[PDB]
Amino acid sequence: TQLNPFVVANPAKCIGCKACEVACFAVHNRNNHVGATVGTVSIPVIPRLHLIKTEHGTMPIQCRHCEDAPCANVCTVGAIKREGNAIVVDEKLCIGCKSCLLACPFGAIELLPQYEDGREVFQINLKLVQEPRIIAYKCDLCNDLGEPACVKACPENALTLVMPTEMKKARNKEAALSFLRVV
Amino acid sequence: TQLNPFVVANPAKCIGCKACEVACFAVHNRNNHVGATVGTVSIPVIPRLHLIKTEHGTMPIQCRHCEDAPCANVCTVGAIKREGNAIVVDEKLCIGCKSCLLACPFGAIELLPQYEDGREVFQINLKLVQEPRIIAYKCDLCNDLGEPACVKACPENALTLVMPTEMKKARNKEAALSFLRVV
Ligand code: SF4
Ligand code: SF4
Ligand code: SF4
Ligand code: SF4
Ligand code: SF4
Ligand code: SF4
Ligand code: SF4
Ligand code: SF4
Repeated sequence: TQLNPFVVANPAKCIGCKACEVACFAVHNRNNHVGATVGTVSIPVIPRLHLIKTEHGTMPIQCRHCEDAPCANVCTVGAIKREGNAIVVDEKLCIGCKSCLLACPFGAIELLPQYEDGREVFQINLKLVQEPRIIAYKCDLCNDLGEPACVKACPENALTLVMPTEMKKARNKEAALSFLRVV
Repeated sequence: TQLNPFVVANPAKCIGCKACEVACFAVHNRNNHVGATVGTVSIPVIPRLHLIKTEHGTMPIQCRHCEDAPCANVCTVGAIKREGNAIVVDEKLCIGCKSCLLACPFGAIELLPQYEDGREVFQINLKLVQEPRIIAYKCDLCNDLGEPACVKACPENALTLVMPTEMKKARNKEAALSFLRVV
């Protein structure tokens, strides 16, 4: 078992241009007839990270991939699993219980209607107009796909994928060098 | 333990040609790519003795290498130490605490930026640009190298390296011969 890497923003180099959300929506919805052209998208837009603005600038936030994740523990059905290096949600066993929305201190999980093959997904017996199935969305760290598209789509290069082992060693070395040069 | 030598000028045979400082600068900075040729000097020039000119002529002044040296005593960090026969500053531990400039009454210590391997030496955390490291420069009587270079470069042969023991004996013998020939 190894530390889960995660993606973190940077308030000094973010402008709220929303160029990281659309790349996420394009890359994580390849099965809904998208061809890197605006106009072929016959579905509503669903990103995985979220951009929010305060008086101290604008920043996006997303799942930090906690090891002892509250969302994994609270989920009774077992949709949330640690399949790969990052914690991922399964869209087959989700039942729509809002417990995840209580579990996450950061609120990186959203509940949105599911869209497959360019058309709205419907359930069997509900209410008379039918109701669409609701699915939890969160960042998968693009394990099935290649490199993350939230990074490399930033004009100012703000979002960074960090391994929490290298920063610790680098900061330790910097602190040791700073203290050794004076004494 | 014996008296330390110190170079002294001679105002009768000094002109103000500044050809004794250049030799010192060229002999101390062998690690900054100097080849006894103007053009290979890629660093600003820093001598150790300073020429001063007033109404009654001109002369150079430098460190007299005091025994109970005020500069060594006031230095809290411990940069200035009597390592050899002469008194020498240490470039590793100096922090630029300017108390030396309040200690020496002659003023043979000057604070100037350091230059190592032909480039300016910067610090770790200061100001947004960096700032150069400042070191105290003073005469070290060429202890690491051979005989003094300010002498053997003076065209008029004004600078002399005096040992304060032989000079006293010479003056005593001169006075004794002058007085004993008359009684
Ligand atoms: S919303 Fe889905 S993943 Fe979250 S607890 Fe309910 S079933 Fe599990
Ligand atoms: S959804 Fe929230 S609680 Fe769950 S792993 Fe991500 S950041 Fe942690
Ligand atoms: S890693 Fe993939 S799913 Fe996660 S925020 Fe980036 S683009 Fe979206
Ligand atoms: S693409 Fe970069 S600069 Fe633009 S909103 Fe996203 S993180 Fe901020
Ligand atoms: S300037 Fe350097 S040599 Fe002078 S007292 Fe301070 S540390 Fe010592
Ligand atoms: S720097 Fe000044 S006080 Fe210190 S030894 Fe030289 S002459 Fe004396
Ligand atoms: S004795 Fe040596 S170090 Fe001192 S001023 Fe002369 S050349 Fe420079
Ligand atoms: S080289 Fe001799 S004459 Fe020329 S400035 Fe120096 S001490 Fe005076």
